[PDB]
Amino acid sequence: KPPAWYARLPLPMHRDARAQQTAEVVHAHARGARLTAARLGRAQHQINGQ
Amino acid sequence: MRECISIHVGQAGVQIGNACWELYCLEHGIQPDGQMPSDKTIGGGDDSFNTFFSETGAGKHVPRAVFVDLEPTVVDEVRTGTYRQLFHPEQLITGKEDAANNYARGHYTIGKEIVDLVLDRIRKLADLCTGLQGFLIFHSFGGGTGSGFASLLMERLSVDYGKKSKLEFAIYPAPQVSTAVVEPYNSILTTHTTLEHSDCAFMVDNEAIYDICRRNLDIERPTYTNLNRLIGQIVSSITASLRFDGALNVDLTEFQTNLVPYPRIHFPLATYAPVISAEKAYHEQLSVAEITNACFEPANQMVKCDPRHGKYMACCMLYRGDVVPKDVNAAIATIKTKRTIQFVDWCPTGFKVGINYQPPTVVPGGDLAKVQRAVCMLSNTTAIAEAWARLDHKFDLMYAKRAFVHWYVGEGMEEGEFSEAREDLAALEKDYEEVGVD
Amino acid sequence: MRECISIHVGQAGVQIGNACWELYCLEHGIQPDGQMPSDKTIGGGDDSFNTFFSETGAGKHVPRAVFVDLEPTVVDEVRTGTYRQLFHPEQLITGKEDAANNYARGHYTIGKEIVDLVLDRIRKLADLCTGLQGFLIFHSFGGGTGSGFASLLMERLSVDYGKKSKLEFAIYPAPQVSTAVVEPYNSILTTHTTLEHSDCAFMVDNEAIYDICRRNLDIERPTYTNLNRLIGQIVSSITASLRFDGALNVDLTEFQTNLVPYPRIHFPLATYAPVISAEKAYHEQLSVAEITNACFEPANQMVKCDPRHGKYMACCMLYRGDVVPKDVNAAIATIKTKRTIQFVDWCPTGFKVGINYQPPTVVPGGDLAKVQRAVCMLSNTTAIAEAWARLDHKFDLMYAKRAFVHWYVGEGMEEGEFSEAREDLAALEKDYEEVGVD
Amino acid sequence: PLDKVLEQAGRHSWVDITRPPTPRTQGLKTPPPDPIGTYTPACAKALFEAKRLLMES
Amino acid sequence: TMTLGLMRGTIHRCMKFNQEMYVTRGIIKGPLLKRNLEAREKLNRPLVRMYQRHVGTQLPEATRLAQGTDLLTRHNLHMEKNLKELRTTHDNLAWGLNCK
Amino acid sequence: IHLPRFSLKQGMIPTRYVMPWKENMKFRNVNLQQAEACGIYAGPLEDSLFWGYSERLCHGED
Ligand SMILES: Nc1nc2c(ncn2[C@@H]2O[C@H](COP(=O)(O)OP(=O)(O)OP(=O)(O)O)[C@@H](O)[C@H]2O)c(=O)[nH]1
Ligand SMILES: Nc1nc2c(ncn2[C@@H]2O[C@H](COP(=O)(O)OP(=O)(O)OP(=O)(O)O)[C@@H](O)[C@H]2O)c(=O)[nH]1
Repeated sequence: KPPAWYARLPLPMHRDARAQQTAEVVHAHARGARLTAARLGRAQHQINGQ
Repeated sequence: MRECISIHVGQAGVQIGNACWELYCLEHGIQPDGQMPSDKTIGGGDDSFNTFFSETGAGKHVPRAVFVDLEPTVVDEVRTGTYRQLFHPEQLITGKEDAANNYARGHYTIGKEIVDLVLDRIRKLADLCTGLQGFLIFHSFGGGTGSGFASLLMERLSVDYGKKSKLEFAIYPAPQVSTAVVEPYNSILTTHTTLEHSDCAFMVDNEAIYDICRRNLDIERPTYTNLNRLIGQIVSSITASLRFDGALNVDLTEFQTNLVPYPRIHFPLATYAPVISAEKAYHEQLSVAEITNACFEPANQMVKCDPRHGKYMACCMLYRGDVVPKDVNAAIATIKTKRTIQFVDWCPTGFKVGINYQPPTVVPGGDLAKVQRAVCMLSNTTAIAEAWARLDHKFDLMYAKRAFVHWYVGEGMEEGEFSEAREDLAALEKDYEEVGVD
Repeated sequence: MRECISIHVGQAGVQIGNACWELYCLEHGIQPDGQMPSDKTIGGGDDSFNTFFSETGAGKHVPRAVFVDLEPTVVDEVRTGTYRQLFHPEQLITGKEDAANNYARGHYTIGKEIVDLVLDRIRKLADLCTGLQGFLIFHSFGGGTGSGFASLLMERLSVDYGKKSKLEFAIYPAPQVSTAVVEPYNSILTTHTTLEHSDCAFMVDNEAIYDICRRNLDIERPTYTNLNRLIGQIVSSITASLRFDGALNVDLTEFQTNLVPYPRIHFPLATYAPVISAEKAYHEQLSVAEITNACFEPANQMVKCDPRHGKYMACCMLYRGDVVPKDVNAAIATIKTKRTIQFVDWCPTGFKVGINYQPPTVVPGGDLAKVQRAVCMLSNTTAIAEAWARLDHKFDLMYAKRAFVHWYVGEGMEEGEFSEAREDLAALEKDYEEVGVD
Repeated sequence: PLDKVLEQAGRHSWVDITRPPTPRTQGLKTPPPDPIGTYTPACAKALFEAKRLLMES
Repeated sequence: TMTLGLMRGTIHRCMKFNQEMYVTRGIIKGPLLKRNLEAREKLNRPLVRMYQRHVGTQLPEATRLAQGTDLLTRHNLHMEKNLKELRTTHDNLAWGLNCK
Repeated sequence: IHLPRFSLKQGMIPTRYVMPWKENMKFRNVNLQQAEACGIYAGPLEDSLFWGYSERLCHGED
């Protein structure tokens, strides 16, 4: 298995690779959003509780 | 809306479409004039015909297909025939030269001046289309000429249309009959040029077609009339879900989704169970159990690939006519209880049913019986590893003795491409090996 | 009222006007006698013809044109043919000698002694007319005698009237076919004269007219009769706005204000979509979408240039027949959003639309079809630069080797103007490419 | 599923405002107060004021 | 004569070095069919915009796209320039052969 | 004087764009606040990322 994946430049199939490179960056923010949503929601919860 | 387009390349690929449109025109009341009876069904092209005929204001059903070829003989013949007034005037594109079976010749020497015109035709059809689910490409792997043009035009329509489905039917190499010496070469070229763009490919072995013919249609001298009529009925079955209604309806998108497990390997097989004649039908009975067993019979397949040598993973049953889910599911349960059938541990279930109430059709001068319950068995199985093994251990010999290559090098290609093709085939075969491993 | 005045010059440009009137008579029912039927259309001369004919008290239609030519042959033929009563006798002015393709001989030896007569004629028509929006000039850049004579005529018109626009047409130099070697010379002279006094100049080429004829009209052996019939249909379409009415109306003043963006470059190209053979139109379909696709299709344009290399500036289009704004806007939106069609950021939009209800009319015995949706397309593009790119590189060689310079100096001109002609042309190319650069 | 997300987030004693911040329960701490991330200071203030008010509660 | 035979192999390799990169242009410049393009979740994917939401900076995908297209165009130009020289040199050698 | 400055011409960018962070009406005042908080941009009262089949930089028309 001779490695060759270093830099070159031609990209015959590149659209989908970049599209999925958008996937982790779109997900991470949703994860952070659900974290902070959790903390604020529980705060509201026992606030209304008392 | 719901419509597709038909592409026919190669004088192999012409009479097949000829018989196909014969069946189509028979079934949708289409006459050799091109105009219906005095019944009111003419308009802007919005009814059952709307999927393959654009019967515009001229009242003439205009088929949504294109016939191309490189030699004028067959196309001028079908111009002299009976259906030419139906066929669109210049939807018949013809060159004046052959390709010497040379895929490289038909892809590089001559293809550079016909692809433009055919692209113009394709766009002027797709614009009047509205839904454009897909194309139906008919070429031949062992094509005397239909190799290089099929490859190149398929590539270019891929790079201009990036999402829609592609259905490609081919005649496979005959494993024990060679009517063309460089056929394995053309086959390997087509494979490693098309797999990365081809969407859904079906093969078929005409030797096994004839074997079926003289097994149960008990004629010792069948002909291309018969050989084309059978596959025409097959395609009628596959587009029945669009033509008529049913309890449940399936589409080519569902076909590709649930029929291909992984990328790359996308080569299923077909079978028509009720291939039976007038007298056997007339004094023998029909029902779900025997039609199912007949379609899963190990020998009635049109490709030499013994299931016991292979292994199954996917099955699409298509029942056309009157039929009931009760015995449908009962019979599929019986087949699962059968132990000879082998479904890999990957798939506990791989079965998709599709029901149409409308029964299929006979044709005047037909060779078929009067069918009521019909089934397409469309299955994907691992049984085609031997198919590529036989052709690779054929091809390696001719390359190690480098016979006939002077023709190709003279027309203007080179050999590193053959090297890449050979290693690609090796990779595919080993992939078959690991997927066979459970 | 909404009238113009026409001038034809050259045994190049006289038969084209002949065909023009052969077309223009029917749609007013102008019998070759020249007199209207028992229908009460005659009077002071007020009806649709009022823009071309002065049907004055004699009850006869008199065209508002003048034919100026230097050789009695063809003019005497046509005035001895059938339409002699229809034409005004001394509106036909004829000399006895030629310029033998020499611009300068015809511009200095013969021009001085017929210009008085022709100016007298144009004044005597200008007095009797009332509005006189403009003129219809026909000559040829390959002018064997029309070229220099018409250049001088156009100079005198520019200096006598300065209060209206002028329309110039030209059967253009064939880029790779050359019937004359004096062609580069007289073409360069006529161009670098016209550019600064030609108001709106149009070019067409006849090789591509042949190509159209045997691509879609399919006629393998046409003639000038067919070629000029096509050109006459074109000009009839462009002036149908003046001729009849419609939902919205357009005028040549709007043509100028909406086609030319800036000074100089005012050289669009025309195209006509629905040219087709009888049976083709008979059993195929026509509508706005496909006719627009065909009109923008690169190869239908009768001047050899590649829009794919080019980039568009503006686009006027005239729809003649029966049409509605809904389909209009839908189709034009799709074409705007098309990808291959490159539009410059300096134009957000570039589309000037025209609708008129009167279908075009075919000449009896004609060759086109009975169309109900005609369209003429007038586009400005950067694709025109190729012609000059070829012409300059022909001229520099043949003029640095300076053959025929003896011929030209033998009557009084020499190479000064030959230098400034190529230099004005060079200014032309540089400005074209500069404005093409965004 | 808020309930399952918060429990599988690691830290069990979320402080819940009321409950004392158990020094070892804090595992995954929030990203820093920044205007672009999911930790804008508008909530950073609010959690504090709510916490102290609930302290007097 | 032997060199003339040598030439054609490089000719074939170089000529093949153009078709696939035109293909690459086509496959990086979308379909040139807006009308069916959206089935691949048109660039600005609904999920992507709804991600944007509050926005605060966006995707660099257009920048990388233009970068790749530009590189493809540059190498296109270089290869075409060398190509145009090739045939003229070849046929001058051929005419020399004929004279000899 | 400032002038507009876009990128080159493409075929994949749509003619229009919305900017939901400036097109949401309910959370308007709060997002106005964090606009300055991040210090990214308000600038002209009128801009669009996708004017027509092309795009420009973050700094709106300046
Ligand atoms: N599709 C189709 N194939 C056929 C038919 N009859 C025979 N064949 C097989 O199809 C193959 C035809 O390939 P070719 O003869 O090369 O056809 P081609 O490449 O289009 O060009 P030609 O050689 O000029 O005909 C043969 O090997 C036959 O075995 C038929 O009627 N229809
Ligand atoms: N305008 C026009 N041009 C034509 C026609 N037919 C051919 N042509 C081309 O137009 C050119 C005619 O120009 P010239 O030959 O210089 O005509 P001229 O200047 O009036 O004088 P001559 O030298 O006697 O013909 C020819 O080269 C033809 O190629 C036609 O019917 N109308």
